[PDB]
Amino acid sequence: DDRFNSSNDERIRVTSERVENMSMRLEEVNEREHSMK
Amino acid sequence: DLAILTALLKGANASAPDQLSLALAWNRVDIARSQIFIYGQQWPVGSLEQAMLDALVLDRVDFVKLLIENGVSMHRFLTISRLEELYNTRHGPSNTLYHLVRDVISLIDIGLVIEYLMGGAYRCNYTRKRFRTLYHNLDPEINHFPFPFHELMVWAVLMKRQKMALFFWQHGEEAMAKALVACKLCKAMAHEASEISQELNHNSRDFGQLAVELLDQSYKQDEQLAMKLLTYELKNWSNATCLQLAVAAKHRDFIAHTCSQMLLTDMWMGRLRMRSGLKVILGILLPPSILSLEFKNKLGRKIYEFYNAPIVKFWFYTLAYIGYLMLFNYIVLVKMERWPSTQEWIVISYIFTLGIEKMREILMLLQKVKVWLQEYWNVTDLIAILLFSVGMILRLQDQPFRSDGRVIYCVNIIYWYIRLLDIFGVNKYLGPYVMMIGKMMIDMMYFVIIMLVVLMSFGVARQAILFPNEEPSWKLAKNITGAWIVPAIMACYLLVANILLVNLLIAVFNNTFFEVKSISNQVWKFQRYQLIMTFHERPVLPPPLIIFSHMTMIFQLFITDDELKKVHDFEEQCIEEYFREKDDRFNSSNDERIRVTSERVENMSMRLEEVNEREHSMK
Amino acid sequence: LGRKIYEFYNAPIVKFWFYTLAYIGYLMLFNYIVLVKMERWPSTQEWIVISYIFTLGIEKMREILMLLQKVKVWLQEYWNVTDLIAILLFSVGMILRLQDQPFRSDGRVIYCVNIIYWYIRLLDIFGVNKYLGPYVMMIGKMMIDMMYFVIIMLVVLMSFGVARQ
Ligand SMILES: Cc1ncsc1COc1ccc2c(c1)N(C(=O)N[C@@]1(CO)CCCNC1)CCO2
Ligand SMILES: Cc1ncsc1COc1ccc2c(c1)N(C(=O)N[C@@]1(CO)CCCNC1)CCO2
Repeated sequence: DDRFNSSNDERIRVTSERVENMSMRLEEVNEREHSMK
Repeated sequence: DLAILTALLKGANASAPDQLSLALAWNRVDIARSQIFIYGQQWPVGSLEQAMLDALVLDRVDFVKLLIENGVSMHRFLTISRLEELYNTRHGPSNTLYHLVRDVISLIDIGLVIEYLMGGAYRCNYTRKRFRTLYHNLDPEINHFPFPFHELMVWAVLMKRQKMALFFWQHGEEAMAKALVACKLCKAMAHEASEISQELNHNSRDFGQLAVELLDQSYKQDEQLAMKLLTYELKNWSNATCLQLAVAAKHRDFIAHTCSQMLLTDMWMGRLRMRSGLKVILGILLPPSILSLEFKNKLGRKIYEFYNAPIVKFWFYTLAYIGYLMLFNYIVLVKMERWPSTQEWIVISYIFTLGIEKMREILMLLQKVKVWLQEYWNVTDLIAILLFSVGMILRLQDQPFRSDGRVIYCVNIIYWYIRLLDIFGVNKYLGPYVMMIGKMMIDMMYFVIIMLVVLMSFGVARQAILFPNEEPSWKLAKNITGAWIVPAIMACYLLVANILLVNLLIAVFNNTFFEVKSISNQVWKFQRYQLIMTFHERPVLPPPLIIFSHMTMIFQLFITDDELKKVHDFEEQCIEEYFREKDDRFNSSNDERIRVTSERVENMSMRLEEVNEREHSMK
Repeated sequence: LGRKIYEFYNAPIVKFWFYTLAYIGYLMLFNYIVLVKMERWPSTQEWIVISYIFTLGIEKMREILMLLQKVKVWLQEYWNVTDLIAILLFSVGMILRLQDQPFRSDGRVIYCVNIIYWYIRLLDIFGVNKYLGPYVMMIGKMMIDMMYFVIIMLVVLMSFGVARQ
């Protein structure tokens, strides 16, 4: 398991969906900030 | 969350040297780096020294790194007594020291162990007369080593603490001497423990790879100073030069580097600049014509230098052999009168002189004879002179014996011819090929065994059917009813002689070339050094005239201090550059640029959701 | 001591070097009972060479004992089969040795033809060495291809020979 989860082939695939999740949360934070403004 | 858990125990009291001792005990260097070594900490005298001692005895890398980074100077720390305490500890992981002590604890005994491990005429600094009389007790600077990193390097290698060895190598002066001495000691302890071994072979391969790289950088930066580093005589490591320590550790890669081959070629040409064969043979064959060539610069003497160029000795020491193989042939294909003719007295004599030089080389006892008999050509030479000798004293009898005399000479001429090979070895193309012929022979012997088995079987069957009544006879030994089986089982023999194994031999001498071609290219570039250091030692005169030089015996790069400091700086720039360049080549690769940005991504995501809940509360 | 030795005899490397010196003896005497005259009855070295084949037979069967399943497992590999043929033909020759001349000359025949196999077994003993064994196995594998190209060369050779003759 330690030889598996240190390889590049998982370190890319998890961080891709982490990136898209943070982008959608960022735009929801954007519309909340404009409503509070 | 273990750091504040340990900080609870660090906050339990205030004895800061005991706190540093406890931090060394739990073996967590980040805690001492964060909390202990801060501004305004009080320190008594002797606490840092005892802390350094307790850190060195227990295999602590980062603690010794941080204590050296915080005031501890090794030029004021280490004395002879505390180093003796380091060699007499009891906390070692795994050591083979006491076995070497019982095979050869006082430091003079340690120096005897080191001299036994390296071998040769290596005279270590512990066994000098300047260190031995100072050891009688057990200025203020009489127990301090001026170059203490060499002793720390030796203590790191001998007790097998590898990460400490790699740490101690990269500081101080004279890194390549320490690297080659480490490679020699690792290979010696590996062979001695075989006589752990895989670990020591790996460590020898490690220092060995590292030393070669520093040369690669030191050649990649400059050349004229680069040559100086290899040549200078160390005044510390037993009067050796780095190239001799490279060959004496049998490291085939260091000599294989281009700078070593260029230095050997500049040794080979000697005192000339003509960059050869027709000119150097015309120089011998026309002795007044030598003046037209171009010398170096730092008559009546312009010549004596020419005779000492080892390429000259070579072309005037192979013209003497060409003479010997032409006269010896003419003393065999011709009539032999009752006493020996002139060319026989000359051919007998050349073997005579060759014998006295060959023994004199050994003189310059059983260890010397074993080192001389380590390789094969001296052995074959010893047999050859001996049988051109039995034949020599059998020459001087009557006919029954004389005819026998022809025998030995007849059989003895094969070896001198088959030596020519060696002379042909020098050329930059025939030498690798000759080495290959040597390696292929083993396989020739094994398939000779298999072909002998099958040949003897079919021969015994064929000869046993076709001769039924043959009483026991020595005649049978000299050779050693339904005949129609004899043709068929003859033909199948050819079907398993000239079809199956010959084509097996061709298959096994075709898929073995791709490794032996890579091996021989290394072995030739290594063994040029033995040739070049061989002929400085053989006189100028030919072997049928060497009696003058032998009876005259029977009759009865040094550098200064400022260029030395330049050398120590040239090395310093290179060592730091290698580490920096290694780090810049590491941190630019993809395999770190992905792994750091993954955890950067997850950290920003968690901070983003905390910012999200804060923004909704503020809304 | 007094027993320090009996262990030595049970080390299997010992059995090996005292079970291949017995074979070296067998292939030297059998050669000397073929390249020499044969008197009307068998000589001493023939009684010893006949006997070694005799004992080898009883151990080989005893190994099988220790029924058709056992014989099939024993005949799973080839060297027992080749061994079974060899003892059998050094046998037909054994009972054809004991007749008159017309037959005696025939007797020489079988022994003459039978000596090839014992020599070609040596190979196996050579198999133990850590270099000759892989090579012997290779010789065994290459043979198939030898047989196929023997077939092709036989076709072409027979054609040109029939035309020329
Ligand atoms: C030299 C010498 N000694 C006695 S008679 C005589 C002259 O015969 C020649 C002529 C040309 C040569 C050599 C010998 N070679 C040679 O001597 N190689 C060494 C060095 O002695 C190194 C290791 C292999 N053997 C010894 C190699 C080929 O070039
Ligand atoms: C042993 C033995 N039996 C009857 S006469 C006799 C002594 O002859 C030798 C001498 C040296 C040997 C062998 C036999 N070998 C051998 O027996 N191999 C085995 C085991 O029996 C395994 C599979 C291949 N064949 C059988 C192989 C090579 O070493």
